[PDB]
Amino acid sequence: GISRDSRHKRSATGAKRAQFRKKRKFELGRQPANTKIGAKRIHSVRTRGGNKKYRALRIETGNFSWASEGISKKTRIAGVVYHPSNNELVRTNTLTKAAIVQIDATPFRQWFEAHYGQTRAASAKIESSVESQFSAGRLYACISSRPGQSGRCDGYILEGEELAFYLRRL
Amino acid sequence: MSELNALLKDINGSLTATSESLERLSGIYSNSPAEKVSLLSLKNGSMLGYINSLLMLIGNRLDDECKDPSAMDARERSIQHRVVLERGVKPLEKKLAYQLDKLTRAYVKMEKEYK
Amino acid sequence: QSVQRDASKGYSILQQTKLFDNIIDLRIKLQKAVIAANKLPLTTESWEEAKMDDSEETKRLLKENEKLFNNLFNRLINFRIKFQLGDHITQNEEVAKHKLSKKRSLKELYQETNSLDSELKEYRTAVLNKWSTKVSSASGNAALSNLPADVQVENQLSDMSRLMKRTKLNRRNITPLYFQKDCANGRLPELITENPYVFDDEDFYRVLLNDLIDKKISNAKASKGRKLNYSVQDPIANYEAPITSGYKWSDDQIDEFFAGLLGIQIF
Amino acid sequence: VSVYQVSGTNVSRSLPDWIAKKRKRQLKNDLEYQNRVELIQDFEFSEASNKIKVSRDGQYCMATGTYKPQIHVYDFANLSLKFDRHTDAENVDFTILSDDWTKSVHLQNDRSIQFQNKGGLHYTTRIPKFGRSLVYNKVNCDLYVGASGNELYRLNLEKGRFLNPFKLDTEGVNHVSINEVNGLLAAGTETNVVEFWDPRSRSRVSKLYLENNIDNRPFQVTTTSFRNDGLTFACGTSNGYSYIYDLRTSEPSIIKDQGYGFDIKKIIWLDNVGTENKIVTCDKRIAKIWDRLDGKAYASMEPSVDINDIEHVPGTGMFFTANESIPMHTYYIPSLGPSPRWCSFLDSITEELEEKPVYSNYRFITRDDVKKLNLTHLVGSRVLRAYMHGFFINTELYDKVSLIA
Amino acid sequence: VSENFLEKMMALYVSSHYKNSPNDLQLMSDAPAHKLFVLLPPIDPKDGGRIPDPLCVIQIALEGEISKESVRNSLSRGQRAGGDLIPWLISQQFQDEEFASLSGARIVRIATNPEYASMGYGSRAIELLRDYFEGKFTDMSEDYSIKRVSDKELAKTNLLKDDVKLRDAKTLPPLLLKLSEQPPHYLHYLGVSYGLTQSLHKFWKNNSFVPVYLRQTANDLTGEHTCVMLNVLEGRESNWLVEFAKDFRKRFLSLLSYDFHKFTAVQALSVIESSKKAQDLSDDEKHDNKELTRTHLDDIFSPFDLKRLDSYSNNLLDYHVIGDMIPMLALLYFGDKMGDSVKLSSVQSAILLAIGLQRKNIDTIAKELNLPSNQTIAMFAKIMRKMSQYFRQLL
Repeated sequence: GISRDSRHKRSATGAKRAQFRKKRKFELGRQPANTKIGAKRIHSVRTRGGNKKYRALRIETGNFSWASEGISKKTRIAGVVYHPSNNELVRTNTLTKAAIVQIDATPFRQWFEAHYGQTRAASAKIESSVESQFSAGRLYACISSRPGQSGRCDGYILEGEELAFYLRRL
Repeated sequence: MSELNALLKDINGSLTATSESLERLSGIYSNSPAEKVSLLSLKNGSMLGYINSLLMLIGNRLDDECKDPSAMDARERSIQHRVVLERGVKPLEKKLAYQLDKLTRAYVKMEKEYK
Repeated sequence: QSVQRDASKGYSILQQTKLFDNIIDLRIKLQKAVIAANKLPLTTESWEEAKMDDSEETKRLLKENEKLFNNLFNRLINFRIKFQLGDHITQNEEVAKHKLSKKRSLKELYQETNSLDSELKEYRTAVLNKWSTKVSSASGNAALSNLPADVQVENQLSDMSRLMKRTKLNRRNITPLYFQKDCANGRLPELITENPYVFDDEDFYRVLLNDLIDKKISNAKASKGRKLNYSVQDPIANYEAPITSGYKWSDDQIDEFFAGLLGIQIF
Repeated sequence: VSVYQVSGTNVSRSLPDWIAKKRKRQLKNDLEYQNRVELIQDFEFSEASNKIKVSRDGQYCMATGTYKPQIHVYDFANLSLKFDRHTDAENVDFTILSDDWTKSVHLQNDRSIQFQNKGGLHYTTRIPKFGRSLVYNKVNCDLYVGASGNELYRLNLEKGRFLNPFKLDTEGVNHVSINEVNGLLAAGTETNVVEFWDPRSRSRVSKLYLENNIDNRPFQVTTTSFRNDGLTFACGTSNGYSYIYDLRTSEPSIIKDQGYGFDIKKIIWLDNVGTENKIVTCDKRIAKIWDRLDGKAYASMEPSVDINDIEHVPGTGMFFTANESIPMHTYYIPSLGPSPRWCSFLDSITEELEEKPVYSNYRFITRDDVKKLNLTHLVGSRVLRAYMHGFFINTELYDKVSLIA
Repeated sequence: VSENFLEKMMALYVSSHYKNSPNDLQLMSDAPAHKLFVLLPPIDPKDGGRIPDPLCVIQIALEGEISKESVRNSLSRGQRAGGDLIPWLISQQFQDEEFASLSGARIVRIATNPEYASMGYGSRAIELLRDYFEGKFTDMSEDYSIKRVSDKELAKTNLLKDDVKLRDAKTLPPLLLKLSEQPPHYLHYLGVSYGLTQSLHKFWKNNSFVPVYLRQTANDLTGEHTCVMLNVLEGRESNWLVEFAKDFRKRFLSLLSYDFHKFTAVQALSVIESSKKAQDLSDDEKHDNKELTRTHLDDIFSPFDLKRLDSYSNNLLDYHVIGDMIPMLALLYFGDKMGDSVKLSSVQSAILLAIGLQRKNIDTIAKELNLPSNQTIAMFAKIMRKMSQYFRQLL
């Protein structure tokens, strides 16, 4: 039923074009994948060609990357906090790309103690806000993957002016 | 720091707290023609006697000389007020509880309407 | 007028609860003092043995302890005198005002406690017998004619010895300072677990706290359709038909309930 | 009281269902597979269900799914899937206008309302702002749709036109419900208030401020329902507390705690079945049946997966619970009433049912709350009993302690 | 004013009754045992004392305190004295002398505004009325007799000059009295006499009354059976009610076949529950139901009968083969001899009661309960299976 054909729209002049032809299979769309936090739950989608797309209907874990330190760890996703496109995705805790989520900081905390031996010092120094978040127990991260296409919720921890701007918006 | 020093200090602060709360208690009473219920009033008058007996027992406990250490006089008075609350006043309140609650319920409703 | 009288009594009843609840708060604060008091040294020698540990510091605290206690036990008597006066418990207005005006020593204050107790003792006999009569007649016990409260109070009071032993019970297992030393030296004649010198009113204390806690609980732009368009829509026109019978309740009854929603001498 | 689960997932909570299908080909040999019994064939969405309701006839059951967003319409007479129709988005709510399955209204998650006849989608209309609930007043032929905005939008199917919206003091409408005998349209806003509206007139009959003495955390109403008698009323708070208000007086008759701190997703007034004084409260994890007058729990139905919505087949013991799992669970409480007509021989086979059996009785407290309440000293005492990451306590003791704090 | 109020009372009073007679007015006015109670809405202070319409009116008749010698002497003569209905009936049916000596008040009539029926006002009035006699409405603030015409005044008045006037208002007491002002009479029980209907029985069952008697002969005018229901106030002896409630329960179970076969299965069941609630009122364990003994079982049922029972549970028999045993099984279960081991749902209890005691055919139950015959038999077999298992356990 969903279609991407541009024939139905009005012409640039504003004329109402007539229905040229029936809907074709090569111009289809599929229903959105409202990823919500919960037990992992994905089903494959057989797309054009032999390719396959994974639909992340539900997901609770993701690989998140600390870019400044250039490390990546698998962490649980606590909950959505702020989403730029629409707010009501925040209310229902829906996951999509560019959504800001709160992730458990425990693996990063353990790794940091392992690598730096601190709860040498100048390198260990990190932004004040990130240390405050570590104290809190949850880290603000931005999802970089597209859960409705690849079935993953990979992303990275907010840092610097990213963190400043999003904290202001919060 | 001697064990007695800790006890004196613990008594010292506890007594000081007793002073502030009593001063607040006196002020609230002074703020409070509305007719005061006799039985419930006696309950308060009875209990203030009980607290008075407790303090005068403590005073005997504070006294270094300790002439009457078992503190029969303070202990007897504490019994006197205790029995009145437990055995005399308390059964009457339960038998009067329903009408007391109803009367109080009437006021809070009216005060809401005025507000 | 009658509603106003009921309201005023309802008002008056409340402060008695609030005033009582405050007195509970007074007892709660004093609970630490009573526990510390029972632990204190029991004899002059133990008190002397206690003082030597920190002579200067103990001397300072003992002086401070005397002052605040005397100021307190002064203050309680003043409030008690005022309370018994305002509630008409004491009828001699002039004497009460004189007592408030004059400062009192410890012995004089001890004397006043006896006078206040005696005034209360007479008041209890009148009030308890008064209310016992009211309740029994209300219950029909007068029509029936369970002992009167004033008589009940005396019977328990006559049984002082059992009340004597209940307090001596050391439920808390409090051990006074240098208690073992005084026992070894035969300085504690009464003893020569129930300890006469230790006072335990925790059972009464626990009942009061339970009563306080329970009372609290009982009291407790147009694009995308973002602008509304009221123009008729043919596909949904006449999608369904109304029921002519109407709501189950009559229109009158419905109106009355909505109005009330969420709130000769005849009388 | 005995509770029998007729249809549902039988695996443990930790082990997810899709593995069960993978194991199932390995478990074809086991006698349990041959002996396992399901009433309605294909009584399952691909990944999960959202909302399930039974038609007035009692002949048809309707549901909505996660992916692809589908609308199954089960026929009881044939114990089968009569038809499944796809949609363009997920469903937040729907109501079956006609007595049968024939005619229905769906509020999707894209601010759209869809009208579906037998053949298929009939017409689509889009309300000005996002919708959250839906109700139909049959007498006036008006469709009332809750909205994230202050306006409570009103749509008239008979005249086929939006009429003037009802303005509400606060912005947000989580649920709407209509008193059948009266017609009061109780709107449950995000703040602790329910705005009761006369439908015939356009007025605010009153507003009811909910109060929770135990907790100071602000809470949101999530569900409202009226009893068929017409005078009693219900509410569900975001803190997990359900209330029963008698409309004539503002004070709450009872404040029962489910205890898990999870919102109250639906409330069903079990008047018809028998022993009318029973009310069902549903949470994310547990649903409990308790008497409306005394507050004593009767029986509780705990599935091993989150409950999205529950519904009661009228005049029977069957309980349909829409879950977040592939099968849609069915519950039969024999004590309440007889089994439905279409499950004639369900009674005979009662023994082979699982007969699933503390947890519904007590309240659940997390570790953090224990520190907040300074109940740490009781850790390890008989007062507090453990299960997953929190301890259980008696509801009265919790209310005793929380007030103290 | 009193005339205006009197009419409003009679309007509410007469409205409930099908065909009232004028004589009851005299009974209300003259009879010393009768007192009138009125439930009034909240009075607005702004009304200036305007009489509010009565929402519920209760007429109670005080009864009891009969001398034991009078009870024994008149019972031997079989003569009923005028008044004191409930004491006389209960004494006759139970042959107990103690109850007649007890004091009670009978609720002769209760009426509520028909438009406001079912709104819960009826349950409020009884609740307040019950609390009144228990003694809860005690006065909180620290006479109503009228001076009678003296013989001297009567002697000094001449027939021609006699000035017949309404009594002066100052002498008269107030028309409506707060409950606190006038003390209640000491009472042991409150009683009701009414024709058995489902709406009424539910109303009284909710108000903590207990059934003690049911008249076998249906009333000719109404077709209903008169029932006597009693309640014991707090702080009074309760054993006698418990003994009556049990014994009446035993009468009902056997009597269901003779004349109460017309009663619906649900209605008959509810009466049992109300009586059983009386047992719950007795916290004492002195009077408790006895579990059936092994010897008692053998007397009732032979070994072949038990084997016949078990085979049906295994579905190796036809239903007709166990038709003979259903009534005895019904008596044992509803008598509570079987104990906590066997419990049944509301529907199953209704089914067993019908075949067992009503002696109704299986198809008749299917229609009354709106179930198919197949399910009714299937549910019944489950009841038997529970019963067979218990006998196995006891053996």
